[PDB]
Amino acid sequence: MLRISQEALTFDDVLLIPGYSEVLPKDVSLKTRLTRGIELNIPLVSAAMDTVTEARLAIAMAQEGGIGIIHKNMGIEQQAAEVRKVKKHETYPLASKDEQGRLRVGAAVGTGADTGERVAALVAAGVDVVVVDTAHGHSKGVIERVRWVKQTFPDVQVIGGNIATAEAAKALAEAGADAVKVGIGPGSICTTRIVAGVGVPQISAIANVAAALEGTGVPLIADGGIRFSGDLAKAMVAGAYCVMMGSMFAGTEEAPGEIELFQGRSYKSVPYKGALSAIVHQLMGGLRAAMGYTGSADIQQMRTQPQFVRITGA
Amino acid sequence: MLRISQEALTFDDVLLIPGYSEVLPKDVSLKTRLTRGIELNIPLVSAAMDTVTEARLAIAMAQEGGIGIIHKNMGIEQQAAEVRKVKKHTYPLASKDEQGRLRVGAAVGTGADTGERVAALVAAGVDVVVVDTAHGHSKGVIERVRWVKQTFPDVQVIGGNIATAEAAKALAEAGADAVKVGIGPGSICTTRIVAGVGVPQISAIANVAAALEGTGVPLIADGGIRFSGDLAKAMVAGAYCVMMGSMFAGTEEAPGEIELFQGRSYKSYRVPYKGALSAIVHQLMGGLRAAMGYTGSADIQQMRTQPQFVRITGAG
Amino acid sequence: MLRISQEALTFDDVLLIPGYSEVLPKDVSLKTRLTRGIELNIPLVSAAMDTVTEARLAIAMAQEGGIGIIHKNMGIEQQAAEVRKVKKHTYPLASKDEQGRLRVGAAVGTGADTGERVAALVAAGVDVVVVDTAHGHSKGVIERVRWVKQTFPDVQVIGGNIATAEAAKALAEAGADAVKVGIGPGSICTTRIVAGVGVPQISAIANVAAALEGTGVPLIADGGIRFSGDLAKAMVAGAYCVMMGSMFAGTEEAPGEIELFQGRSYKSYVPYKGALSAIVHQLMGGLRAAMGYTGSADIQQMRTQPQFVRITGA
Amino acid sequence: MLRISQEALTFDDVLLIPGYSEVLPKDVSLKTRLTRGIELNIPLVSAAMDTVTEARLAIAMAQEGGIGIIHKNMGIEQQAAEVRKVKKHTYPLASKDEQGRLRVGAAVGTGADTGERVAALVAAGVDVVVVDTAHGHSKGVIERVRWVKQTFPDVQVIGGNIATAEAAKALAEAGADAVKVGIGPGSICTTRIVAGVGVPQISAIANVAAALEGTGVPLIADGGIRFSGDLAKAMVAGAYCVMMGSMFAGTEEAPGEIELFQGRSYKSYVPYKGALSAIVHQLMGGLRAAMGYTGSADIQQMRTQPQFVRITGAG
Repeated sequence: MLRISQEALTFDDVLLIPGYSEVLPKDVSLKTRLTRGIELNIPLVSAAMDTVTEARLAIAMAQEGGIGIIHKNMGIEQQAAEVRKVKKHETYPLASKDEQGRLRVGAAVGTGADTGERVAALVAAGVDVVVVDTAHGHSKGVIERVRWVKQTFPDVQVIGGNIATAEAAKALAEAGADAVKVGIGPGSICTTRIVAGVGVPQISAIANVAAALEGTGVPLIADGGIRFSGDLAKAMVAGAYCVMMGSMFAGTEEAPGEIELFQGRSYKSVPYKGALSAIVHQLMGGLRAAMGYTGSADIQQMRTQPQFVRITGA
Repeated sequence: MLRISQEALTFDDVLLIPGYSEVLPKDVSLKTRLTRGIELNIPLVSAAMDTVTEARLAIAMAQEGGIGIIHKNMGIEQQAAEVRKVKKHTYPLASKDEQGRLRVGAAVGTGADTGERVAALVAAGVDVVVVDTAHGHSKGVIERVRWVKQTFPDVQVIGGNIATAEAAKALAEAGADAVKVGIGPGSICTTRIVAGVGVPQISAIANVAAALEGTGVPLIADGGIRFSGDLAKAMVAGAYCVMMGSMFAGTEEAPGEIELFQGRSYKSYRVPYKGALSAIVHQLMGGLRAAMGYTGSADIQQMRTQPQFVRITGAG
Repeated sequence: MLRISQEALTFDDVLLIPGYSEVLPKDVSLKTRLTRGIELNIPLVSAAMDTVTEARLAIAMAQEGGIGIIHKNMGIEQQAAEVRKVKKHTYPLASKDEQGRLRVGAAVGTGADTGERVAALVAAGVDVVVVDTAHGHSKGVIERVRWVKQTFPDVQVIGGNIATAEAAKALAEAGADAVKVGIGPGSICTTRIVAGVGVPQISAIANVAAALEGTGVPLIADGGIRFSGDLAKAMVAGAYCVMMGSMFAGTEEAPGEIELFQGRSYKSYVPYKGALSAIVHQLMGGLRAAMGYTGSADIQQMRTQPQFVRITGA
Repeated sequence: MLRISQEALTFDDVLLIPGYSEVLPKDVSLKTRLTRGIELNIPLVSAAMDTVTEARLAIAMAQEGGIGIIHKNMGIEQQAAEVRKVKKHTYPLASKDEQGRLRVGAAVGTGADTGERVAALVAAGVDVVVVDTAHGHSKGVIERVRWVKQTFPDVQVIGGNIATAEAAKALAEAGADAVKVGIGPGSICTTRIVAGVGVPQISAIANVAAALEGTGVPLIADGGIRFSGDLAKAMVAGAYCVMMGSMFAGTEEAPGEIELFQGRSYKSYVPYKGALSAIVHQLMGGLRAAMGYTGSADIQQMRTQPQFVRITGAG
């Protein structure tokens, strides 16, 4: 009577099958949704990590057609100030903008004592989306905080996470979440897996959440386990609306830290990776190629039509 | 055709699925049972190995809220003397008997002088006798367990090692107050290489747990635990507690004396020096509490019976 | 739910089961077809790669009883001139047309000047035109295959690359005289890492073979072949023949000139591998041994009768 | 339509499950059969390889209670002379014929002079002729087995190598007194790499054992055995005994002479491995331990009663 719910698959267990194709990679549409109310021109979000997203990188992400979530490892007023820098910034045709033409930005909040105050300062600063973001989103604290943000600040979008199950997705949707963020123990050597023994392989987690939210209009953001552009394509076909990147964007020019030379190589103080735009271009190129192979003219087709093969270790 | 009973899974084949949670890691209850009659405040037991448990480490384990099993690689009177040091020795979780003395166990085999060893250990005040061999599903172990229960009814008796439902029932029938689970648990064990014998530990624990459900007989998971994550998995598979061996070897409290070699610290009697036992216990507990937080388990009973696993591939 | 088409197997997932045998390896027949109209005495084709097939290696492949496909990384007139060298050039197995000239093929893409390239190749006497791209299940390739068949009915045309039953039928319906099978066939392929796309080659071959059964259209297995054992497995999975690339690069006949570097021999424009005939002899030896083990007297039996066991990682 | 017959398992895919035990490892019986007519006191046979079995090692194997198969990479008279040395040669388990002489086998192929070789070996007193090729499920091996059985009805004959139920039945039908199982049994073997051919050895043994059940024809597991644990697994899958090759190469008794090279010992014509008896003792110890764990009092019980679990890579 070992209680095994299912066999769960990760990115390396699957490959996308080619299908009949008419639309070239350069001509497919990458338009998607972050939340019920926020559209993005490319399906990429930068993580709320202190080595990844502050105002500078959030601006660059919005300009590329994605969005940045400003991290919460700073004071309330400091975080609000970062949001303000993004909202007040003055050739980028794909730029993610609100109704006033200002760049979009998100900000992360936890569930600790001063969260209510943090949310109010972020909303007053013009934040587009508040991400109620903890290790365990299927919990009383996160569900209640999501509900509170939705009831107190009905004009801001709210994202809840992190989750990995159909049941958690429904609980957050029911609490009023405008999107959910998917990813608990998504990588092989994650702390969560080693220390706690907890996780769900990310391809199955995405598919389980996608099936649970089908017909609700609530997007899901895949957060974790993405190493190559090929994994971005697989995440979308599994049902993600977009994908959150973390350490992949750390060390870029726009990310926090200053450049440092050490033993004939460049680092930030993590290798120095140059302009964010070059990494985004490569990730997009790979997604466009995959859409070319699967014959998917747009994101809606990519999420719903192509098939996987499951493969062995060999 | 080929007689395959089942596919058997080990710790790395599975992960725990998060569930709805209301209780914080710091507030979950870790209380459990070692045996029908012995409660522990944390689910950890130190192994009866000569590099792990003598009086000193057994005292520290009892103080932490677990228990130590004193090894039998010593004379009868020496082993009895080790038990006495524990029984005659602030720590609010301390494992104590009805007289307020620290709890301790002691291992015995099935060889010629076992009866005499058991009598000296019982006279020394031992709380539990572990009838401990490579193969507990055998006439010798089953008979010795029965003998200890009948001769010394005030002492708790643990039988092992086993890996099957049928072995668990035979030991429960013989009067065992708990069973110890682990035969060829883990990849490069001698038992697997030399004899070709073993059962992956997650399946072994689940098979024994299902066999003993409703009997009140605890099962102790012994072997294959490398990280705190494995401790959580062992509990959800059905273990009541977990026995650690080489993980505690090299701690200050373990046998051996500290030795410096090429700028590093070791214990000497090969093993790295690991500092205070309390730091390792704190890490292991932290991990279990985090897992109970993720699965939404408020106590050990919920952790053992409610959460689910997902099975993963090599790529995971 | 997660849209999985199947579990797909590669060469290392399977082994051939021995069967009752009466015919010695040296006596089995290796005769097969490249296309509806072209027979080969051995089931080997050299890839249209610039480090593999120009006139010199194409001549040697034909002489061995196989065929070479001249690469297209050169001007139209240059490629035509390479075909002419082959057509105008003791070898009892030699692959020859009705006029007694050595057979040769030539690759073309789907870009602006393909029509002009095809016409020059056909005028040069090419036996088969390979319409060869990363994604054969596409409007561009299907239309180009149809165009070659309609405009030049007397030349054989091969379409590819494909990995599915549906793609095989689309190319057969467009008039292809054979199809070429292989998309993301190897472990560390760019297609898999960058795009997340591929089908393990044993399953791709079987799926295409089953789709084309009774049509008279051959399939050529292209990719993932490292040892002679893989050649035998490809044939039992349903391939009519197998295309080799980098395995033939560095042979005396392949492009490049020999170069000495740090006490070893290389080719330059890759280890020096000696005469093509020695590699062909090894590959054939292995296929003959496999036919001996399976009891297959000829290629038709090898493709249809023997069985595999599936094996684990261990 | 990929023609997959089954998933096939090797030694590392499985482990033996402990069962109720009453008999100690030192007290279990290891007696088994090589063929319909030849009993052995331990289930071990040395392979017909030129780095493994000539007269010297064959004598040592018989003395241990097993048997050696003398290799055929030598002239007919030379092979006959090796058999004679064994037949004309403190060891209570020794494998002996009715005349009290040590048992020995000898390998033959299917080439031009096989009939003459078999006759010389039989006249030299060989106990069993092993008709031994890469592919036993073939016209040549089946016919040769039948010929040996018809021409020399008083000698035992073994046919191989095979890996399927159907091949086992064809050899049993031809009159084989035992079959030898193993085609592409190891991971990096030539047959797999060059030809793409093989059957993982645990499945091959079980498939052959099921096909021969009730015929009285033994099966010998040949290949893929690296540890004593694999010997136990081979028996529980249905083998009657196990043939060892390179594991015995480099022993004192095996062919070659000892050579010192860079402070280590090798044999020269491979590490030097000391006395054969030490390796046999270790292999037997492991089998006895496994019989202790499974509760099997003898070989018949070990082959028919214990169960496996199947395990993953992580296990």
